[PDB]
Amino acid sequence: MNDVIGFFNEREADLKSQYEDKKKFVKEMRDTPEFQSWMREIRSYDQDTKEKLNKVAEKYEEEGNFNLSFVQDVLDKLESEIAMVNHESAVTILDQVTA
Amino acid sequence: LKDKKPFANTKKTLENQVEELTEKCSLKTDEFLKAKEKINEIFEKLNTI
Amino acid sequence: GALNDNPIPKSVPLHPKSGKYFHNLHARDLSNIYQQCYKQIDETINQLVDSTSPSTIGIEEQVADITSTYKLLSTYESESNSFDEHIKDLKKNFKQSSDACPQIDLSTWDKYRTGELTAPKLSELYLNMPTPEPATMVNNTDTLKILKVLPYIWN
Repeated sequence: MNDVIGFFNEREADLKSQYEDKKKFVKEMRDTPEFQSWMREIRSYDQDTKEKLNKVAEKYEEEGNFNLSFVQDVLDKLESEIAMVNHESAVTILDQVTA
Repeated sequence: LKDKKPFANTKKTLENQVEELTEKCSLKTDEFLKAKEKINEIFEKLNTI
Repeated sequence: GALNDNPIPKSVPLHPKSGKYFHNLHARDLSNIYQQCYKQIDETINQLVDSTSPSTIGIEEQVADITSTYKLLSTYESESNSFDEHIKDLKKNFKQSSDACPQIDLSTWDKYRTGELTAPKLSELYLNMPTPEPATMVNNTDTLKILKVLPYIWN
């Protein structure tokens, strides 16, 4: 029984170490600063904006698109199409032309 | 750990069993030694003969 | 079955710490006491010859009673001898069976306490140990020869 109690104490020291470490990890995750920032951004949208973003969230996650990879790739694609294709003078000169 | 609590309790029980059985062995040894003493007294009586 | 919520197992194999304790487990050598007895009885025989008046009869009952006494004493010695032999054989068998049984850890603690693992129990085996019998009754001393023949020699 002496040996048995020693072994039990060792095994439960290991289990307590693991459980405490992961409980601390969860406490870090509850609430993680990234988690808090993402929640703040999510709740920062207005009514219609948050509704539309939630609908697009459903769309992307149905496609699996809702990830940093796809979102960032779309960002970079639009950035490449905008910066390379450099964009009242036109409208006013057109009006002068027409008159 | 809840299990370990009964482990400690019945470990104390085991130690008590050890102590009691050792004491019983000692007492039976004492009684047997007293029987031996009686046998030695009878030895001495025989020499008187 | 009522499992052991009492973690003390019903039976456990030989723990080495008590393996040492088990080495000290033995019947005490009482043969010295028996030799003292046998010497005293031989002296009793010699003095019984020395004192008893050859003209007086009535020693047959003395010799018969001491004959029965010495047979009883030799029987006791033999019982102790067979007890020691049974202790030796029991110890050998218990060690072999216990070592054949898994040693004790927390897992085997639960198995042994719940009856999943069963090992020889020296208390149980000692109960199952053969009862001390007269093993080589010490009758070969000159003591029983005279205690047997002396009634007739007195006649």
